[PDB]
Amino acid sequence: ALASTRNGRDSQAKRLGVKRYEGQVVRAGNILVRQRGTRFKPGKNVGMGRDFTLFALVDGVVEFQDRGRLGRYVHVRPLA
Amino acid sequence: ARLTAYERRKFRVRNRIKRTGRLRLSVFRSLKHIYAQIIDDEKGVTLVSASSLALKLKGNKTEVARQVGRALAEKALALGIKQVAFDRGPYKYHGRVKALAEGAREGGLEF
Amino acid sequence: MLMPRRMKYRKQQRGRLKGATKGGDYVAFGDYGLVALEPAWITAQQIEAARVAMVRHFRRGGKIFIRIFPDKPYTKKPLEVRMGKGKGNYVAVVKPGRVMFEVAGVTEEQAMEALRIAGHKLPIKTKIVRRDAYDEAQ
Amino acid sequence: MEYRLKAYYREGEKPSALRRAGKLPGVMYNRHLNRKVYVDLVEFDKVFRQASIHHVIVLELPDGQSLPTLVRQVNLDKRRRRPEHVDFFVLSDEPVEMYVPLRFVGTPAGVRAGGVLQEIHRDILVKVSPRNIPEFIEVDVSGLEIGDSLHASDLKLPPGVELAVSPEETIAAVV
RNA sequence: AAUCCCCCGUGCCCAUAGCGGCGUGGAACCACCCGUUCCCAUUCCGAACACGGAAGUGAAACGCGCCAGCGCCGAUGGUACUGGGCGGGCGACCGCCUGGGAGAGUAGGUCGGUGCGGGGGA
RNA sequence: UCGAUCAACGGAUAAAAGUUACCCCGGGGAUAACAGGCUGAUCUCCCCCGAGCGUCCACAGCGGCGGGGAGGUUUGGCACCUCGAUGUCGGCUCGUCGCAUCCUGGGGCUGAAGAAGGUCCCAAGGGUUGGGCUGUUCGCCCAUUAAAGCGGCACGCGAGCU
RNA sequence: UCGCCUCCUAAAAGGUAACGGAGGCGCCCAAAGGUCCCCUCAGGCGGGACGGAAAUCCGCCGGAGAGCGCAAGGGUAGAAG
RNA sequence: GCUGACUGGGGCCUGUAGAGCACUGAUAGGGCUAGGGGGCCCACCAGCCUACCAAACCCUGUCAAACUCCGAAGGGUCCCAGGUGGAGCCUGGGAGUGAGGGCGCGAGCGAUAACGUCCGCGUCCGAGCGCGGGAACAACCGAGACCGCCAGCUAAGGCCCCCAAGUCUGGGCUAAGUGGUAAAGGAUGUGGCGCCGCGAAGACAGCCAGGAUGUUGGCUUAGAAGCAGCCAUCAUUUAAAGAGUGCGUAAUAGCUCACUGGUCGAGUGGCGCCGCGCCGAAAAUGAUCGGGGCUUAAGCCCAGCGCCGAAGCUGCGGGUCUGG
RNA sequence: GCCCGGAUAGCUCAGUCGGAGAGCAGGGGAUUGAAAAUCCCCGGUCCUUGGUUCGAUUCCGAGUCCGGGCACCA
Ligand SMILES: [Mg+2]
Ligand SMILES: [Mg+2]
Ligand SMILES: [Mg+2]
Ligand SMILES: [Mg+2]
Ligand SMILES: [Mg+2]
Ligand SMILES: [Mg+2]
Ligand SMILES: [Mg+2]
Ligand SMILES: [Mg+2]
Ligand SMILES: [Mg+2]
Ligand SMILES: [Mg+2]
Ligand SMILES: [Mg+2]
Ligand SMILES: [Mg+2]
Ligand SMILES: [Mg+2]
Ligand SMILES: [Mg+2]
Ligand SMILES: [Mg+2]
Ligand SMILES: [Mg+2]
Ligand SMILES: [Mg+2]
Ligand SMILES: [Mg+2]
Ligand SMILES: [Mg+2]
Ligand SMILES: [Mg+2]
Ligand SMILES: [Mg+2]
Ligand SMILES: [Mg+2]
Ligand SMILES: [Mg+2]
Ligand SMILES: [Mg+2]
Ligand SMILES: [Mg+2]
Ligand SMILES: [Mg+2]
Ligand SMILES: [Mg+2]
Ligand SMILES: [Mg+2]
Ligand SMILES: [Mg+2]
Ligand SMILES: [Mg+2]
Ligand SMILES: [Mg+2]
Ligand SMILES: [Mg+2]
Ligand SMILES: [Mg+2]
Ligand SMILES: [Mg+2]
Ligand SMILES: [Mg+2]
Ligand SMILES: [Mg+2]
Ligand SMILES: [Mg+2]
Ligand SMILES: [Mg+2]
Ligand SMILES: [Mg+2]
Ligand SMILES: [Mg+2]
Ligand SMILES: [Mg+2]
Ligand SMILES: [Mg+2]
Ligand SMILES: [Mg+2]
Ligand SMILES: [Mg+2]
Ligand SMILES: [Mg+2]
Ligand SMILES: [Mg+2]
Ligand SMILES: [Mg+2]
Ligand SMILES: [Mg+2]
Ligand SMILES: [Mg+2]
Ligand SMILES: [Mg+2]
Ligand SMILES: [Mg+2]
Ligand SMILES: [Mg+2]
Ligand SMILES: [Mg+2]
Ligand SMILES: [Mg+2]
Ligand SMILES: [Mg+2]
Ligand SMILES: [Mg+2]
Ligand SMILES: [Mg+2]
Ligand SMILES: [Mg+2]
Ligand SMILES: [Mg+2]
Ligand SMILES: [Mg+2]
Ligand SMILES: [Mg+2]
Ligand SMILES: [Mg+2]
Ligand SMILES: [Mg+2]
Ligand SMILES: [Mg+2]
Ligand SMILES: [Mg+2]
Ligand SMILES: [Mg+2]
Ligand SMILES: [Mg+2]
Ligand SMILES: [Mg+2]
Ligand SMILES: [Mg+2]
Ligand SMILES: [Mg+2]
Ligand SMILES: [Mg+2]
Ligand SMILES: [Mg+2]
Ligand SMILES: [Mg+2]
Ligand SMILES: [Mg+2]
Ligand SMILES: [Mg+2]
Ligand SMILES: [Mg+2]
Ligand SMILES: [Mg+2]
Ligand SMILES: [Mg+2]
Ligand SMILES: [Mg+2]
Ligand SMILES: [Mg+2]
Ligand SMILES: [Mg+2]
Ligand SMILES: [Mg+2]
Ligand SMILES: [Mg+2]
Ligand SMILES: [Mg+2]
Ligand SMILES: [Mg+2]
Ligand SMILES: [Mg+2]
Ligand SMILES: [Mg+2]
Ligand SMILES: [Mg+2]
Ligand SMILES: [Mg+2]
Ligand SMILES: [Mg+2]
Ligand SMILES: [Mg+2]
Ligand SMILES: [Mg+2]
Ligand SMILES: [Mg+2]
Ligand SMILES: [Mg+2]
Ligand SMILES: [Mg+2]
Ligand SMILES: [Mg+2]
Ligand SMILES: [Mg+2]
Ligand SMILES: [Mg+2]
Ligand SMILES: [Mg+2]
Ligand SMILES: [Mg+2]
Repeated sequence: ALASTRNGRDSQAKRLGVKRYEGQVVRAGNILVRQRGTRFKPGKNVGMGRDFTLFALVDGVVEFQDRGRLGRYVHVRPLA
Repeated sequence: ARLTAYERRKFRVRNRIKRTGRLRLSVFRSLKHIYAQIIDDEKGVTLVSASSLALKLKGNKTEVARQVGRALAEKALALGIKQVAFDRGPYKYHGRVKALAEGAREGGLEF
Repeated sequence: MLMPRRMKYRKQQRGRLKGATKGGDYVAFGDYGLVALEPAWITAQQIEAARVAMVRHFRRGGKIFIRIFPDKPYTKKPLEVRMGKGKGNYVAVVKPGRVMFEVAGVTEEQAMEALRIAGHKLPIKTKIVRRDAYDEAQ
Repeated sequence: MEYRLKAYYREGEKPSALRRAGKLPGVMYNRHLNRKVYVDLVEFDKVFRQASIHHVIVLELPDGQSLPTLVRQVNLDKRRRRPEHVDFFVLSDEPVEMYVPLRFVGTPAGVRAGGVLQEIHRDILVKVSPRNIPEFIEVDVSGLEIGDSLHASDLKLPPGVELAVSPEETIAAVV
């Protein structure tokens, strides 16, 4: 319809974003970023799940890297 | 026409290798010679070099290659190096490049 | 009347009149300008009311530039109370320092007297200006 | 015909203050130099009305030097439409881009009494060796007929120096 | 064996390395090249991929330079905005202190820099 | 592993619609209708600009398109006191106040000869009819008039009446 | 109108309301899945029988505006096509 | 049992304010050009001109919650320090609450309405209807009331009287009782700053003085012979009067100005800006800024100095709990 | 007063690509012995005013003479 209201929806907030930041200690399995596209690409010691979700592969600290036109990158640095 | 099929195929195969995170056994082959270079990324560094060019040998570019592969093994295995993954670059695994690879055992390997 | 064709959305949030500024302001097309002293949504029908005041003022002669435009849709409810937004029913959002209108190719007494009439048709205080070095080159 | 103003220097001295001081914050620069400077408003005003990024301005200031500047920017604050700051560009001998005013010469010059006059520029951007600066460009072209557009190099191009172009654009016309 | 220079790989910075123009290189690398018997090929084509070659050419590609027309980068100065503290206006909104401070634009920059390894000259 | 528009989609039962002016109880001013209040879109009245009509034209008299307000008499918006009750339209009775003046008084301009008008200004002292119709307010109409004014007071007034 | 997804509102973490502004889902695919190998678009201009704005073909330019089953968004050719 | 709020430094995250137009869209003026609106030469391909349509494209110029080439201040989180607080964490017992409201800021809905409504971040009332100020007044300013005192200092706000303390000191403003109020718009109010036109080659104001020639201008006409009117408004003679700006009108007589000389004798006319004021300005029981009353102020702006002023702070005594 | 409608030669009423109509009057002709009917031919400042456009009866905007729909109250 038009007037009465044809509007009125929305969907649940997806609570998307970075869940661990640079220089933050993590364990194998911790997920570091929740995201829609490949907005951050997985780096050293970092997996991607089917939903583009980035997790630590190893314990460590997390370092962020901006490779310019190659994207941004999340790695886990060991001494784990 | 930007960024040719050569350098796509190039990049495609390369990145896949680079993810597994072994040392890289990287193969250049020109019309004349065939070279092979074992690289550790993240230190951005070559470790064990082997050319037909520097081994000054010739005839049957394939049989030359099995040789520059045996050359690499013997050379490389001497530094402790055993496991690596085969770069194969923009080249079909075939012929000359297959031959250097199946010559790169007696050391090295799974290839 | 004055009005877009093709809107991407029919209705749009009111927003603030804040921070009088930003673009327009330097008298780019003509001899004298009418600059806006206060902020306001000026309506497609006040604009046309100024235009025609001026064109009527000189002999169908002279040349007129306008230079603000009503792309912001203005809704109003019927004398109902509360359910949905809407409806209808267009404005140009105008902050201080803007040149609307701006005549050219007419005499000083003409332009200045037309612009003064034009100004009476507007909901805000105005300023007539001439043109400057300051209006640069570009 | 030839214009000079005054100038001074600054390091601290909050501009808002200077601005209340009847003065006019600005900056002095070129490839070789960059320096904070202020002028007097009314003074600057009286000259700049004639000068107007069009004719060269010799400043002065202490040291006492006299510096041969073109004005490359003026910021008016938009509310009160009045200058809040000035870029003074100082010349040395290297070619420099700039806006030269234009003398439109003729009568309607074809469709006399009359076409429609239609000046599409008061200016042209042109690269000029500073030494010879063509303080206007007579554009006669009495050919000057209905619908036509002169582009660039059909301008007089007085002796010194070439266009900053584009060689194809619109200057005037009759319709 | 260091050091420099040229080439060939190959990383990194992620356009200050790009486009366009011009110029340059074949000894050596590299390429195009000669052929298609053989490995292997092409929804047709040895174009591509692949192999066995070495007569020719740097035309193409690549590499190295030099041009600022475009593209890219880009101050200082000034404003906008603003954390915090205060005013003013019926309102819309404005202003002051203190601390942070763009974007556009102007000046200018730029025809890349560099690590590892090889081959060749020092 | 299947049977769910259990879609009112955390899904009362396996199984379910209406009406009450014949109504009742517990509650609420947490919430509607009246009045007030806030508001003033709407409404009434000013004012700015002044296209244009007015033979010409100082707007004698008009006033486009737009603009800024005043008032709080309309219709509303809101839902703030009142639902352990603030009785509702109209009439009658009795008024009182405001002035944006209907008449009378005094004025200016007139496209004011006179007389009679038009418009605007001052002015709230007093006045401001009787009837037909309808519950009407309003309005129409008859006959008069100096005139037959518009509003407020809980749409003034039901412990005053109807 | 009622559950679910996308965007805005939402004030540069997450979250955030109104009978605020706008759209979609209740499926689909044995290939539209896994892997290995290859390939790279849309558009514009020029050329070519039936071919026309568009069928196919050839040439140059074209860093992604195409494609990714369907809404939007994020993403993506160094592939997810 | 030192980890807390808050704070310092360092990293990472972000896409808002602002701004921009590269995308998505919208959009003013001009240019050059596909298709054509078709004027028509066709009626064969043609085919030119466009002051209409018009893609793309260039120039100038803008707009956007669902646009972004950009992008702050802030914010979030981690690490390292400070931080002993009616701080923090862990387990368990008892709850109450799940109607909020005002204000400030940012938004949406509303009408750039509401003591409107819906979120966000803060605050206060709620529960501080206890105190001081604001005339009076939950939530604005001041400030967190354990008890006592016929002691002090302050806050906000005040110091002519009601009413505690300046009829304080200096400088300027306003003449409306503005203050003690409401806009567009207006205006030789008034005070300051500025720029420009003319002026002792004597301007502005008055006054003395010229008040055209052909001519009725051609037009139109009983006649307009400027003034009942549509205009060729042109030649001249001058220091020098428009075939005439107005009264006039039996068209003419008679009259005035424009524009000139001259008289006299120092300013004159124009514009812009800031301060205060003025109009605009009409409601209903009796008026009023809280009242009296205030005019070199008892009003407003600037600088200063003192004082007055709470349950805040202090001084003196005391209570209770917690620590030591 | 309040929002929506339509004027067209002489009367009836088409006329959304923006660059004036057929009817039915009236005159004329053909037809007929003459007519009727039927077929041929003959003329709006297109309701005023402002606007867009080079150009508007044909697009915009009111305002008007005149048609539809609207709200006092409990
Ligand atoms: Mg969401
Ligand atoms: Mg502006
Ligand atoms: Mg701009
Ligand atoms: Mg409005
Ligand atoms: Mg209701
Ligand atoms: Mg105005
Ligand atoms: Mg870049
Ligand atoms: Mg060679
Ligand atoms: Mg040779
Ligand atoms: Mg070459
Ligand atoms: Mg920049
Ligand atoms: Mg800066
Ligand atoms: Mg602030
Ligand atoms: Mg404030
Ligand atoms: Mg910058
Ligand atoms: Mg370059
Ligand atoms: Mg390198
Ligand atoms: Mg070497
Ligand atoms: Mg349910
Ligand atoms: Mg439910
Ligand atoms: Mg749920
Ligand atoms: Mg059940
Ligand atoms: Mg019954
Ligand atoms: Mg009974
Ligand atoms: Mg019963
Ligand atoms: Mg009951
Ligand atoms: Mg009612
Ligand atoms: Mg009542
Ligand atoms: Mg009510
Ligand atoms: Mg009451
Ligand atoms: Mg009102
Ligand atoms: Mg009001
Ligand atoms: Mg009024
Ligand atoms: Mg009411
Ligand atoms: Mg209530
Ligand atoms: Mg409520
Ligand atoms: Mg009740
Ligand atoms: Mg009671
Ligand atoms: Mg009672
Ligand atoms: Mg009166
Ligand atoms: Mg009277
Ligand atoms: Mg009288
Ligand atoms: Mg009389
Ligand atoms: Mg009278
Ligand atoms: Mg009276
Ligand atoms: Mg009375
Ligand atoms: Mg009877
Ligand atoms: Mg009635
Ligand atoms: Mg009566
Ligand atoms: Mg009464
Ligand atoms: Mg009522
Ligand atoms: Mg009553
Ligand atoms: Mg009773
Ligand atoms: Mg988005
Ligand atoms: Mg957020
Ligand atoms: Mg936020
Ligand atoms: Mg739906
Ligand atoms: Mg497959
Ligand atoms: Mg392509
Ligand atoms: Mg193509
Ligand atoms: Mg083609
Ligand atoms: Mg895409
Ligand atoms: Mg999609
Ligand atoms: Mg998308
Ligand atoms: Mg500690
Ligand atoms: Mg931090
Ligand atoms: Mg913005
Ligand atoms: Mg854009
Ligand atoms: Mg935005
Ligand atoms: Mg930048
Ligand atoms: Mg600590
Ligand atoms: Mg606690
Ligand atoms: Mg507990
Ligand atoms: Mg609740
Ligand atoms: Mg709430
Ligand atoms: Mg409320
Ligand atoms: Mg409010
Ligand atoms: Mg609150
Ligand atoms: Mg309570
Ligand atoms: Mg409290
Ligand atoms: Mg009380
Ligand atoms: Mg109090
Ligand atoms: Mg009090
Ligand atoms: Mg008190
Ligand atoms: Mg209190
Ligand atoms: Mg206490
Ligand atoms: Mg004091
Ligand atoms: Mg007092
Ligand atoms: Mg006293
Ligand atoms: Mg005194
Ligand atoms: Mg008073
Ligand atoms: Mg008063
Ligand atoms: Mg004094
Ligand atoms: Mg003081
Ligand atoms: Mg004291
Ligand atoms: Mg004690
Ligand atoms: Mg205690
Ligand atoms: Mg016959
Ligand atoms: Mg006959
Ligand atoms: Mg009634």
